[PDB]
Amino acid sequence: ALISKKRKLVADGVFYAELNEFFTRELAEEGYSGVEVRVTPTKTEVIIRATRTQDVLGENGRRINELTLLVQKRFKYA
Amino acid sequence: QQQQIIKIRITLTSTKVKQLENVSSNIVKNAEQHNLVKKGPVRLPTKVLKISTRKTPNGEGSKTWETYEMRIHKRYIDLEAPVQIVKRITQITIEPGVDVEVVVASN
Amino acid sequence: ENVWFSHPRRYGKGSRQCRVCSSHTGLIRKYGLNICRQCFREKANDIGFNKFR
Amino acid sequence: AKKVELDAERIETAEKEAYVPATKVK
Amino acid sequence: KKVYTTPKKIKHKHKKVKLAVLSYYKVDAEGKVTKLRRECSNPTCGAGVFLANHKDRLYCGKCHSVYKVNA
Amino acid sequence: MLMPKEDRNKIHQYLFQEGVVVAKKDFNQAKHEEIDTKNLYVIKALQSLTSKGYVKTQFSWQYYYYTLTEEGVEYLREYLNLPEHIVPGTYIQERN
RNA sequence: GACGGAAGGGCACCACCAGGAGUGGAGCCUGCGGCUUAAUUUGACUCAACACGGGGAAACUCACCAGGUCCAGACACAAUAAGGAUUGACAGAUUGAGAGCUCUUUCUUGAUUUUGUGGGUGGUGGUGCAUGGCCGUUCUUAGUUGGUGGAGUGAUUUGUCUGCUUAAUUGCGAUAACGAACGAGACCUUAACCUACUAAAUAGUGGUGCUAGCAUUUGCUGGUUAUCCACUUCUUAGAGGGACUAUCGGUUUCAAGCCGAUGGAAGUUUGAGGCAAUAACAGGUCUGUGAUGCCCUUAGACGUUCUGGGCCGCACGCGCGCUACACUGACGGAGCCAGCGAGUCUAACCUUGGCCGAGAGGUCUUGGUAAUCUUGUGAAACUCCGUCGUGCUGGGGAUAGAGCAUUGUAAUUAUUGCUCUUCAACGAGGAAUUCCUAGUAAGCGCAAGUCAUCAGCUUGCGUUGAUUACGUCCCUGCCCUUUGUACACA
Ligand SMILES: [Mg+2]
Ligand SMILES: [Mg+2]
Ligand SMILES: [Mg+2]
Ligand SMILES: [Mg+2]
Ligand SMILES: [Mg+2]
Ligand SMILES: [Mg+2]
Ligand SMILES: [Mg+2]
Ligand SMILES: [Mg+2]
Ligand SMILES: [Mg+2]
Ligand SMILES: [Mg+2]
Ligand SMILES: [Mg+2]
Ligand SMILES: [Mg+2]
Ligand SMILES: [Mg+2]
Ligand SMILES: [Mg+2]
Ligand SMILES: [Mg+2]
Ligand SMILES: [Mg+2]
Ligand SMILES: [Mg+2]
Ligand SMILES: [Mg+2]
Ligand SMILES: [Mg+2]
Ligand SMILES: [Mg+2]
Ligand SMILES: [Mg+2]
Ligand SMILES: [Mg+2]
Ligand SMILES: [Mg+2]
Ligand SMILES: [Mg+2]
Ligand SMILES: [Mg+2]
Ligand SMILES: [Mg+2]
Ligand SMILES: [Mg+2]
Ligand SMILES: [Mg+2]
Ligand SMILES: [Mg+2]
Ligand SMILES: [Zn+2]
Ligand SMILES: [Zn+2]
Repeated sequence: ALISKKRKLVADGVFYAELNEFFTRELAEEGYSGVEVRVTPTKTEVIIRATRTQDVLGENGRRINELTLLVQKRFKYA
Repeated sequence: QQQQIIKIRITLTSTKVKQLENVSSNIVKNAEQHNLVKKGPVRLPTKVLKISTRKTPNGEGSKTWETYEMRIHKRYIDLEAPVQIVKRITQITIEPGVDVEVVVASN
Repeated sequence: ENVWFSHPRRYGKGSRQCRVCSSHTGLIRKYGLNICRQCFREKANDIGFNKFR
Repeated sequence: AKKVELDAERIETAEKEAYVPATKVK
Repeated sequence: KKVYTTPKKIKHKHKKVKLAVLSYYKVDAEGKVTKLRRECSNPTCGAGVFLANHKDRLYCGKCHSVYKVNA
Repeated sequence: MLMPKEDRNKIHQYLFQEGVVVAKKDFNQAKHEEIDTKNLYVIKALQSLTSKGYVKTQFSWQYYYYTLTEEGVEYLREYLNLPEHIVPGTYIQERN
């Protein structure tokens, strides 16, 4: 925490960009089409916009469980 | 049996003046809708983040420069309320891309 | 275990790269955004730097 | 489904008799 | 470019000499085993590692370097 | 690559329970986040794991992302000798 | 269609006119050539290469050169091999080196490596004349196209035009065309106008306490991050409003329009930009990219790291600049006024204040993640009173000696700063040549980018603030028709 607002809002923008890249590369055969990130109390949300979501899910939730873990382990989310 | 005053300070910062202002004004009519006492949303001078750069990856050509900007709008609305509303008002009125900040303590 | 393989990268162009492409050359460092100018332009929109004037 | 939860399987198979230790002469 | 300057005498790697390992465990009289090559006193070396015998030198090889024992 | 099996286990183990590894593209880091080894041992171990199948790799902004695969699942099942149907990143946690 | 060293029309301060301020001369700064060199890494050479690659390089950067290491050579097979495939090292020698690099000596390690072939892997290696993408140029331009109809067997043409007007294929008008779309306009952003709307202890006013100084006659001039009250003119930014070249008048096919006058915050597209069709270039960029084809290389490496040097090298040619030649001035006191900005978390950015120091600086503290603190950024030109007096003078500040300090692991080829000294060329610059029409030109600083340290650069910013046009096609450049073609890879 304890950032500047200028540094904050720019930092979030970069955050969007790095995120949108990693999906663009990892969800190409799924018709990935962009994201938005919702920052709430107790949670940060990420809504994948792909045309073939049944492959983004994976067998009762395997693939998104990996993608979260991926996004998790990198940006240091608890 | 609860609910004393706290003298809250809700700061709103964002670069989307339509969603920022919607969250900003809906708050002001979700507080005098139910008779608090306050100081209306205070607009801080919008700051502008400039970035001036040549377009060319290389060096050839006339020296075309190009400057991007990113505008930051930061509001604050001061509320005197109990714990029941402020916690009702922090969960709701979330907006993707409008950073709500709630501080207390006139000290 | 090899005390023969590194030298101070604490400052200057050798310490920093572009967080996208890893180049040290022509880094935009303003606002801690630390991206080279060639990568910035292909990301400026998604970062939230847009063109008004 | 596909149980035993490896993260804790080393904690259930954490029973002893899988080592040996003795040394220290001269 | 300017290929191949090279004044002569290329350099060699290490070899790691064969040295068919220790019978340096002298038994005396069937089968009193007298255990040549005194071992090492550092708790990271559980006395199974021995000390190399150079001149003015008892060296613990298991410590990649550490702890010159002098006798 | 050259490394003691001691460090090989920390990777091979951690890849099995967590199912996914991340690693910044900077050798000389000398200590992975979340693992007990040099960064270099991680990247080249997964690269070895990847080139015989067993895991995919993604790069995207100087950070490898490694995805343990189905055919990989049995290999390190052997290497960790854990029994068939032990685990993976393949658990729906409680109710989430 | 494209092209012409034919004809007729335009348009523009990257064209002239009318001028301004200069450059070209000088000292230095900085780039490019050249030469030099172990190497002085490299791309680019008319406008469209030459303070350009954000290119201000002490290490790093880094590509270059003199040398030293490492494999981070995935995976398949094969060989080797548990009687040991391989790994590592103390001291010495060695070495720039406290590199087990190699070597002596002899422990250590346990199938991770080794050797080989195949396959790959990195590479600021080549190829921008193999590509993507981006960018620059034509373009300070105005062009592109379909529907219904008309002409032609057809490719096509007409629409899309003599003229007029416009910044504009902008329109008026003429008219086998009528009526539309892309592009121009619209749109968007910013700078200007609101005593009207909503308020604000992070903005500020008037009142009042509480309080100081001078006059006293009630006054005048201040202090007091909450002692209170009220307001929103000033500042801030939301929502609106406002302009449409309005009214009137000259001119004109009395058409689009144009010119003057009044009013108006604003009437040069309101000013300044952002966006920007179809098309072309062998324009630039493989040295921004984990964008990429192919070629090369791949362990005495063109991989990479480490040590040191080099990119700064100096008979000289060219380009961008800085500072000047003084009296509209230097200098010394005094007055003393902006705007765009930035600023430190798992950290040492922006710094007030108090001391110490001539100075640079140092030291003790402190406010600030910021309209809150730095900051009223008390900036500079400038304005005021003095000294000097036309003399290379006190103009000028090159070169150079000597000392002190800061940044950094490091300052030698002197990063920067300060002090004393030294006191060059330059007496307004040949042929040439650049930029510009109003808050513009020029003068003047400042913030930001780069940045540990270094701006004589750049992107923006405000401050002081003119002269002369308000025209034309003569010079140059480009568009447009007409016209010729045996060109169409034009
Ligand atoms: Mg304003
Ligand atoms: Mg003239
Ligand atoms: Mg002249
Ligand atoms: Mg070339
Ligand atoms: Mg070097
Ligand atoms: Mg090494
Ligand atoms: Mg091989
Ligand atoms: Mg081969
Ligand atoms: Mg490459
Ligand atoms: Mg080309
Ligand atoms: Mg190209
Ligand atoms: Mg003009
Ligand atoms: Mg017909
Ligand atoms: Mg025509
Ligand atoms: Mg007002
Ligand atoms: Mg008037
Ligand atoms: Mg070419
Ligand atoms: Mg490229
Ligand atoms: Mg150079
Ligand atoms: Mg002087
Ligand atoms: Mg003066
Ligand atoms: Mg002193
Ligand atoms: Mg503090
Ligand atoms: Mg003199
Ligand atoms: Mg003159
Ligand atoms: Mg600076
Ligand atoms: Mg420069
Ligand atoms: Mg004109
Ligand atoms: Mg013809
Ligand atoms: Zn980059
Ligand atoms: Zn030992």
